[PDB]
Amino acid sequence: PDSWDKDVYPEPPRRTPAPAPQTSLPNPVTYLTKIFDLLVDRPVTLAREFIEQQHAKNRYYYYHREFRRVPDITECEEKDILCMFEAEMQWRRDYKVDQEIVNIIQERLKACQQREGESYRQNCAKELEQFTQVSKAFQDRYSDLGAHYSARKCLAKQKQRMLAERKAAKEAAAA
Amino acid sequence: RHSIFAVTHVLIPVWIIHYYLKYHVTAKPYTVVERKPRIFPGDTILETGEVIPLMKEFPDQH
Amino acid sequence: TLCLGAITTLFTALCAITQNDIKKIVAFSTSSQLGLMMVTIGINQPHLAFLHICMHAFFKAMLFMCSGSIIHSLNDEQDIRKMGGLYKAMPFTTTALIIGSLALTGMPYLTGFYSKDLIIEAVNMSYTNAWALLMTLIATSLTAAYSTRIIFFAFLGKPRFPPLVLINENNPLLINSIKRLLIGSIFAGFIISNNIPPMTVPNTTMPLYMKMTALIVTIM
Amino acid sequence: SFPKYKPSRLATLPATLDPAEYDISPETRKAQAERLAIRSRLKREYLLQYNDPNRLGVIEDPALIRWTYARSANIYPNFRPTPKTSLLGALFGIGPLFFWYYVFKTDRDKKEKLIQEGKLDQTFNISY
Amino acid sequence: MNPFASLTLTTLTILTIPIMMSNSNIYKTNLYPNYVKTTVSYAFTLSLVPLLMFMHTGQEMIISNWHWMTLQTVELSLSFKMDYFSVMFIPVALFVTWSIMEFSMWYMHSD
Amino acid sequence: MLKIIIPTTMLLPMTWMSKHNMIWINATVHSLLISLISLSLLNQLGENSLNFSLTFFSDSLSAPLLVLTTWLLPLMLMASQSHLSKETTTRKKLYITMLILLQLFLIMTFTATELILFYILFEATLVPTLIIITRWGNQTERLNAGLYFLFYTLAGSLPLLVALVYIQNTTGSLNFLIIHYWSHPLSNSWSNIFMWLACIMAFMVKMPLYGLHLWLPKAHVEAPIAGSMVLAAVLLKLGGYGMMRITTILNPLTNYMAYPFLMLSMWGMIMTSSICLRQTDLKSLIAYSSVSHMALVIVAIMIQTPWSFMGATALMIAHGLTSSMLFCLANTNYERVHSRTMILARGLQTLLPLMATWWLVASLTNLALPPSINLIGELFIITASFSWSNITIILMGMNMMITALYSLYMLITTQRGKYTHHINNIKPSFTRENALMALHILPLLLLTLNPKMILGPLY
Amino acid sequence: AFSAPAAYLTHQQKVLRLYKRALRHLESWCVHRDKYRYFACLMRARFDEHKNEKDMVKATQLLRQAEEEFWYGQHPQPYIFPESPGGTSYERYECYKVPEWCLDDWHPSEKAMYPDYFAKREQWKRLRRESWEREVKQLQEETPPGGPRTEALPPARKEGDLPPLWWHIVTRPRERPM
Amino acid sequence: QQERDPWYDWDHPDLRLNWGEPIHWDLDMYIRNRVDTSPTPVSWNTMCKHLFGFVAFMLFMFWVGEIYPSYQPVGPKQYPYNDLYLERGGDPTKEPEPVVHYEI
Amino acid sequence: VHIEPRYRQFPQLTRSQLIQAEFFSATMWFWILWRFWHDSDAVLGHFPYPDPSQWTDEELGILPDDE
Amino acid sequence: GAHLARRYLGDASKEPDPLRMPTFPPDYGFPERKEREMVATQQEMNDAQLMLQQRDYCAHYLIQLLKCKRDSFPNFLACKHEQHDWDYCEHLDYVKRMKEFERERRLLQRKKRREQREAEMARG
Amino acid sequence: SDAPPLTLEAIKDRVLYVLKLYDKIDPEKLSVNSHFMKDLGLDSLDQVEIIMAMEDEFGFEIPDIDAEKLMCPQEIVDYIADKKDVYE
Ligand SMILES: CCCCCCCCCCCCCCCCC[C@@H](O)O[C@H](CO[C@H](O)CCCCCCCCCCCCCCC)COP(=O)(O)OCC[N+](C)(C)C
Ligand SMILES: CCCCCCCC/C=C/CCCCCCCC(=O)OC[C@H](COP(=O)(O)OCCN)OC(=O)CCCCCCC/C=C/CCCCCCCC
Ligand SMILES: CCCCCCCCCCCC(=O)SCCNC(=O)CCNC(=O)[C@H](O)C(C)(C)COP(=O)(O)O
Repeated sequence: PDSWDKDVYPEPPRRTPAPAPQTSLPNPVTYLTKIFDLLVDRPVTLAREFIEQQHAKNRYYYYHREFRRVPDITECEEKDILCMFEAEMQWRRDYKVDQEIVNIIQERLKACQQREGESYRQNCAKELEQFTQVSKAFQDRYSDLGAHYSARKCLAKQKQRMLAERKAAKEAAAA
Repeated sequence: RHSIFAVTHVLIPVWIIHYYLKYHVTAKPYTVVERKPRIFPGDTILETGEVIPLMKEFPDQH
Repeated sequence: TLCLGAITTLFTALCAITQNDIKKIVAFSTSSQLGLMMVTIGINQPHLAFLHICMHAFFKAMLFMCSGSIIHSLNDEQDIRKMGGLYKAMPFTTTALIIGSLALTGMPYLTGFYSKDLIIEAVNMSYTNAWALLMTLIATSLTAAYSTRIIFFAFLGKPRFPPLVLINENNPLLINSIKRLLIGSIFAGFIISNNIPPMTVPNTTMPLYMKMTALIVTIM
Repeated sequence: SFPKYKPSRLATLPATLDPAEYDISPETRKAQAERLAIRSRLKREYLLQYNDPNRLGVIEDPALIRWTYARSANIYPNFRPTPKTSLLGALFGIGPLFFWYYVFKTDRDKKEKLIQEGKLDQTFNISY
Repeated sequence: MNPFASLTLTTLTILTIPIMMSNSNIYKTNLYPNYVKTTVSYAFTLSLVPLLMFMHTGQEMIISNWHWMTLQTVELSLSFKMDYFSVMFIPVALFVTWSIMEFSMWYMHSD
Repeated sequence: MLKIIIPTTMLLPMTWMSKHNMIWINATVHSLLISLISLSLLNQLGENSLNFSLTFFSDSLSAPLLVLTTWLLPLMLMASQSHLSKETTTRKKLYITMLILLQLFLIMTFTATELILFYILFEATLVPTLIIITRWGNQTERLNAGLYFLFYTLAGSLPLLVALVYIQNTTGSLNFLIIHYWSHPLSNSWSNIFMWLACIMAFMVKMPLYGLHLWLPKAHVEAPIAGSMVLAAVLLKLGGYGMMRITTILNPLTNYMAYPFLMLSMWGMIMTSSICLRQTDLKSLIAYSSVSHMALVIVAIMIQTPWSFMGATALMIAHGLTSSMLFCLANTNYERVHSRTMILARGLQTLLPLMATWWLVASLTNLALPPSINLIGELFIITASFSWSNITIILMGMNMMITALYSLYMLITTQRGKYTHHINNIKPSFTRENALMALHILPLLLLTLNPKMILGPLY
Repeated sequence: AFSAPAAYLTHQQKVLRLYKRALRHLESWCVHRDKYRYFACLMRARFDEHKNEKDMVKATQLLRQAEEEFWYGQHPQPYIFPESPGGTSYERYECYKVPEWCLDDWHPSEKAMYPDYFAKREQWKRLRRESWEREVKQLQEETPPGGPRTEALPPARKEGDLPPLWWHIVTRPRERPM
Repeated sequence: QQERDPWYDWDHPDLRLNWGEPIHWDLDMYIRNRVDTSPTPVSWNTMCKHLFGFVAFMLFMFWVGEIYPSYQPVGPKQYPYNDLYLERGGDPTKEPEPVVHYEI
Repeated sequence: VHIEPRYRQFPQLTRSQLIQAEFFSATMWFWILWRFWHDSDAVLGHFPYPDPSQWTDEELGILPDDE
Repeated sequence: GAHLARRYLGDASKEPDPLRMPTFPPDYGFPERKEREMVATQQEMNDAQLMLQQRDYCAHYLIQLLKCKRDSFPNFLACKHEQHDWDYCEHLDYVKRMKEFERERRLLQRKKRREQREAEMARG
Repeated sequence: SDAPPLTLEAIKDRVLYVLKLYDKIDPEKLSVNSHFMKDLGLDSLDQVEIIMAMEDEFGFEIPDIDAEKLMCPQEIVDYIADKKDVYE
């Protein structure tokens, strides 16, 4: 349905075969499907119609909260407590957003493996690559910070990583 | 009184579960995932109408 | 997994053939069947293992109900040394237990045949441990051994129970339950096997002697 | 004639196989009579209170109180530092700690050394 | 809406009704064993239908209906797998349980 | 948050001005009301804590502890009124006053913004507990227990105070927010090592750590029922809360100073689980259970991972509820038979079936049956330890076995078998006791339904 | 179970118990009835062969040898009656046994049902209360000054006396209580 | 406590104790829900020897059978598309060396 | 259905139980015989097992001990 | 099986190794060999979702059997001819595998004997 | 249902029945008050065999200490009544 964006959660175009009977015997699956429809799906549909009609007479809205961007921990002085507080809050919100991104990618992977059936090892290769990339980025960002993590510790980790890669690049250049 | 058992123990729970799955569980993506149906040669797709070609002229080892 | 299954099934089958409590014999039979299931898993045949689970449920449960009927008949007595000639005193119980023992021993075209026979043929044609194969064969012989023990001591011969005869099985609930499980243990193998899609690659070419291996060892 | 049965700590000797019971003396009979008399006196003392209509509550058992007190509060006063006591205490209270410390320190040093070299296969290891 | 999922969930959900009725005026009578046996037989007959659907088509589903809690990057949800193994073992187990309960209605009468 | 503090200081004169036969009713009703008011603190943010004023703040770690304290006070009141019937009015009012003061001290302790004020309240909690144990306990051992309760704490906590003031002479502040924002690494020196020890040993003793735990069985056995409830449920969690707060300034020293404490915690977990198998006292079994669970929490706090912190919070809450319930269950039998020996009263399921059900549920929750929050905490700590080292799963696994054994052992020893013939004063269970067990157990499953309320700030 | 034990067992008692155990284990070995009868007659012959030995030393030696033989040749899984201490129903119904004093704690509404039963219970309680002191005095007189030497109890002797310590034996719950 | 006579009228039938008699130091270890020391038909260290011999023999024989496996006289299974290279993991931009099976 | 104890005589048997037992034994034997008649291959095997010794070298393509 | 006794008691040098086989080039003894062909394309076999182990050279008969089973659902005894055909194709595959094993054994023994004879001749 | 409510008359009938099938005892000479030692001229082993026959007849085991004291059929009937809580 339109409840969620179909680009964030993509699906195949749902090809299904037409029913080709080959026996003069009746198909009890179809008969039970008709019984279930007539006995379950209609009263449920009517109750839903009533509930939606009641809801339409009282329509109100809730809004998504927008946060502006404040200076990061890099642009913070040593003891400027207020700027550090704002940067730390911004960092925590970004961390939560990144966690949710990884969760979305994992949902994509899980749904695909089940949907594919017996060809998941070949069919699901695209999902697996995306998860590997995002997992690598997340691990480079936030892993090994431990409890009592902060923006300063993430900044220190990033500085150490860039120092190491700069040294490696300079040593490879002289080769 | 005779067949009230099938109403208060089968029909009501299935109504509630059908409501909950159709309008609440389905409302979120990737909550009910079914594996794709098997496609065999000689089949016709319901939506697109495309027909699947036959299978490469069997050697017919009769 | 294969080695653990083989040792389990052999040891439990060997312990079963000397037990005098009927419930203990059926318990050791259950443990041996679980070991056979583990062996089937060990040779990369999980679908056969699941099919055997589904097959064995029927006749194991019905065998336990038959034993319980005998126990409740003879004043909560479980020792087979004190249960005598019940072939004629308990005709329906005798019929049900005979059918269940036949199904357990892989009698052809019954419920337990369609899983156990395939399991034996699958372990015969696999790159597997030779000791495990030998133990599986000895265990499937001991299965028939302990089923014979149960039938011989419980339903044949002369009475050995106390003289105050309280034998009575004419109760609709017991008869109906055992009859349901009996119809199942006769036809469920054919019904289920013919109605599932082929999830395994079959063994089509086998030496004639190896094909009857399970039947041969069961008869021996 | 027949194979002998030798008892163990967890499989004791049967009463009918005990040599000390087949060679009896009158002093053994006197000891048995005294034991039976003591047991009968205790049984009568218990039964007098057990059958008393006016008794409401729990009949105190001095044996149970003695057992619990011996197991709990009488241990330290009767403790002496001996070479056996000291050796057993040091072993059973120190050896496990250092053994596990060595094990975990070695495991963690190997893991860290592998991590520094960049070969641990930490892919998808997001949660820690 | 594809009655497979609804029937599979109903089979599991209707077995819990006597548990909730255990504090009602049916646990204190002598009709409770019959009530439980009838409930389990009805559950078996209901579960016989998804098995037929799988046998005809091969339908397999997973249903993640309730989201229990989510960790930093691990999400825990109440999910049921209704593949071949489940839809084949459930009817057999229900059938055997029905027969055993009817047998117990005679075996444990004096309890 | 004075909206919670002031009503307790109003409970004080209300109890001291109530009628002679309405003290229990008034105290219970108003403590339940205060608990309901405190329930509002669970609405926590995801980034920072609720900074009410310059002196008080509430985090997602301390809010469940406050809620548990406020919920425990009425339970203590309900459990105490049975054995306090013969006491005079003034002494009953004094007992209720001691409980009220303990609750007020804990409430301020869990929300103090500065380390010195937290220390002052954390040490002020000693006096009511000591008075209760040494005055209203039953046997002569209580006095010794009181001494073991007191000095064991102080010998570990007095050095911490020195460390605290020293920190304020170096960093210039002891407020937790400034301390967290202005944290700096601790170098590798003997001075820093001893500062680490001074900051850690107090909370290590309060848990208690294995080898420093000898005061706990004495204090928890010799104290009255409400004393035991408050000692096991909340007072053991002060050490965990304090260690969680203080470990922010001890890195990266902890990375190698956690070794002996970790080894002690794991091996003592095994040792106390093994001790529980051979115990002739029913209260000592629950006390040693508490030691094992707190050892688990110590391991979790020491390895310093978000998963371990979440598991530690969940296990703290769950163990508080579980141990309080078990202590009440033991106290009912003690009130019936006036003896704590476990093999004395047997086969109680025949005489008290609903109490048998309560015993069964409490024992099942003790051995971490899924999906209870006990298991959630234990499993999170187990996974964190496995990430720390793959071999830990051995020791934890052993504990996961032994625990279950002794748990069921206790049950089978008391509820199953045949009744003791000569014990004929076992009356049917009162409504008060059944209500007490129900109010202990229902919140456990309710929190199972919503487990994110007790998983701490790392959630 | 009902009889008071003695200080020791006599040689005849030991021989009789050995005979019973040997016969039971032989029946365990010989499943069928005719075989059991044949070998039971053989065992009886073996037992009464040395029936007339006047030397007690050799009699105890034969008893020792027979005990050793029985232990070697015993059945590892002998037949046990269902309610015997090793049987499959030994303590099955102990959970259904409730002491009578429990009825003292019933609610008055519960006691409103079964009025005649509780009237009879009151009569039995009054009988116990009146007979207690006479039972106590009888126990004191009969017992030797040096305490009792056996677990046996004297019966009633006077006009309307009752056997001392009778209440808990007579008012046993039942063998099949519920 | 299992070794005690079950036919005596004990004061505590379950524990097989009498009121007033001394209690063993390790009674809770011997409550007969626990460690039993009753005599066995076959002596100790003879059951130990048989059980250890059985386990050791089975382990050695399983090892031997692993080194001496059983198989049918057949070749390996043949799969059409380069041993199903694309099916077991994909990697379609690698040009894997061709595997060809011939008639026989 | 009321059946009284017998004390050293054969128990009283109702016709229904014997009828049921005989019917079910007969139907088991009928099913076995019918399935063996119609599904014999599942017991005796379906395809012949070839003997590798009777395969010529022309089809096996082994050189005549020269090249 | 007898081959097991031949390898494990007799001369294993001339006995085939199931793990390492074939050790000879496929066109060694044969002048020309026809490349074994397939009737089911990868795409059709993917849409059918057979299994990873059922995708052998006899997959087409399995695909037709499955299609008939789906078409003839209520009559579960009508899918006999195609099941027989799939069984026959599997039997042919097994016979080919037996032929490969026999080929390898004969080639190994002939090659080793011929090399031994050549060495003996050169050593004379 | 379960076993019928065993009565004293039935127990006496069964005891006398099993006794009258023993070859070493004359049927007519036997009374319910006959002594096994004095009246009947049997030894201890015969008493043991009779006790085992009683156990096999009634399906429960009589402890030896209680078994030795029984000497007449009335004592056996009383013992079985007390063990089985038969009052009528
Ligand atoms: C019942 C349980 C009570 C609770 C127990 C609490 C546990 C407290 C133990 C403290 C943990 C460690 C303390 C110090 C850290 C390292 C210990 C030492 O073994 O490490 C070596 C230390 O080397 C030697 O051990 C020298 C120290 C020897 C003196 C210490 C006494 C050890 C004897 C044991 C006494 C028991 C203490 C507890 C008494 C109750 C490392 O060598 P080095 O690199 O150079 O020192 C590092 C510090 N630098 C960087 C500043 C230089
Ligand atoms: C992984 C770490 C732990 C591994 C386990 C190591 C051994 C654990 C030992 C547990 C000691 C617990 C002591 C207290 C337990 C409670 C007392 C108790 O159980 O009583 C014994 C009770 C009574 O005996 P019965 O025969 O039933 O007699 C009844 C008739 N009279 O019986 C028992 O429960 C004994 C159980 C102890 C089993 C210990 C040995 C098991 C060893 C298994 C190792 C094999 C591993 C298998 C590997 C599989 C392949 C992957
Ligand atoms: C199945 C495997 C187990 C079988 C092994 C057991 C076989 C053992 C066989 C050998 C046992 C004997 O002969 S041991 C023979 C012991 N010899 C004596 O006792 C001589 C003195 N006589 C008496 O004591 C009494 O007359 C008495 C005999 C008791 C009669 O008692 P009553 O007349 O007053 O009833």
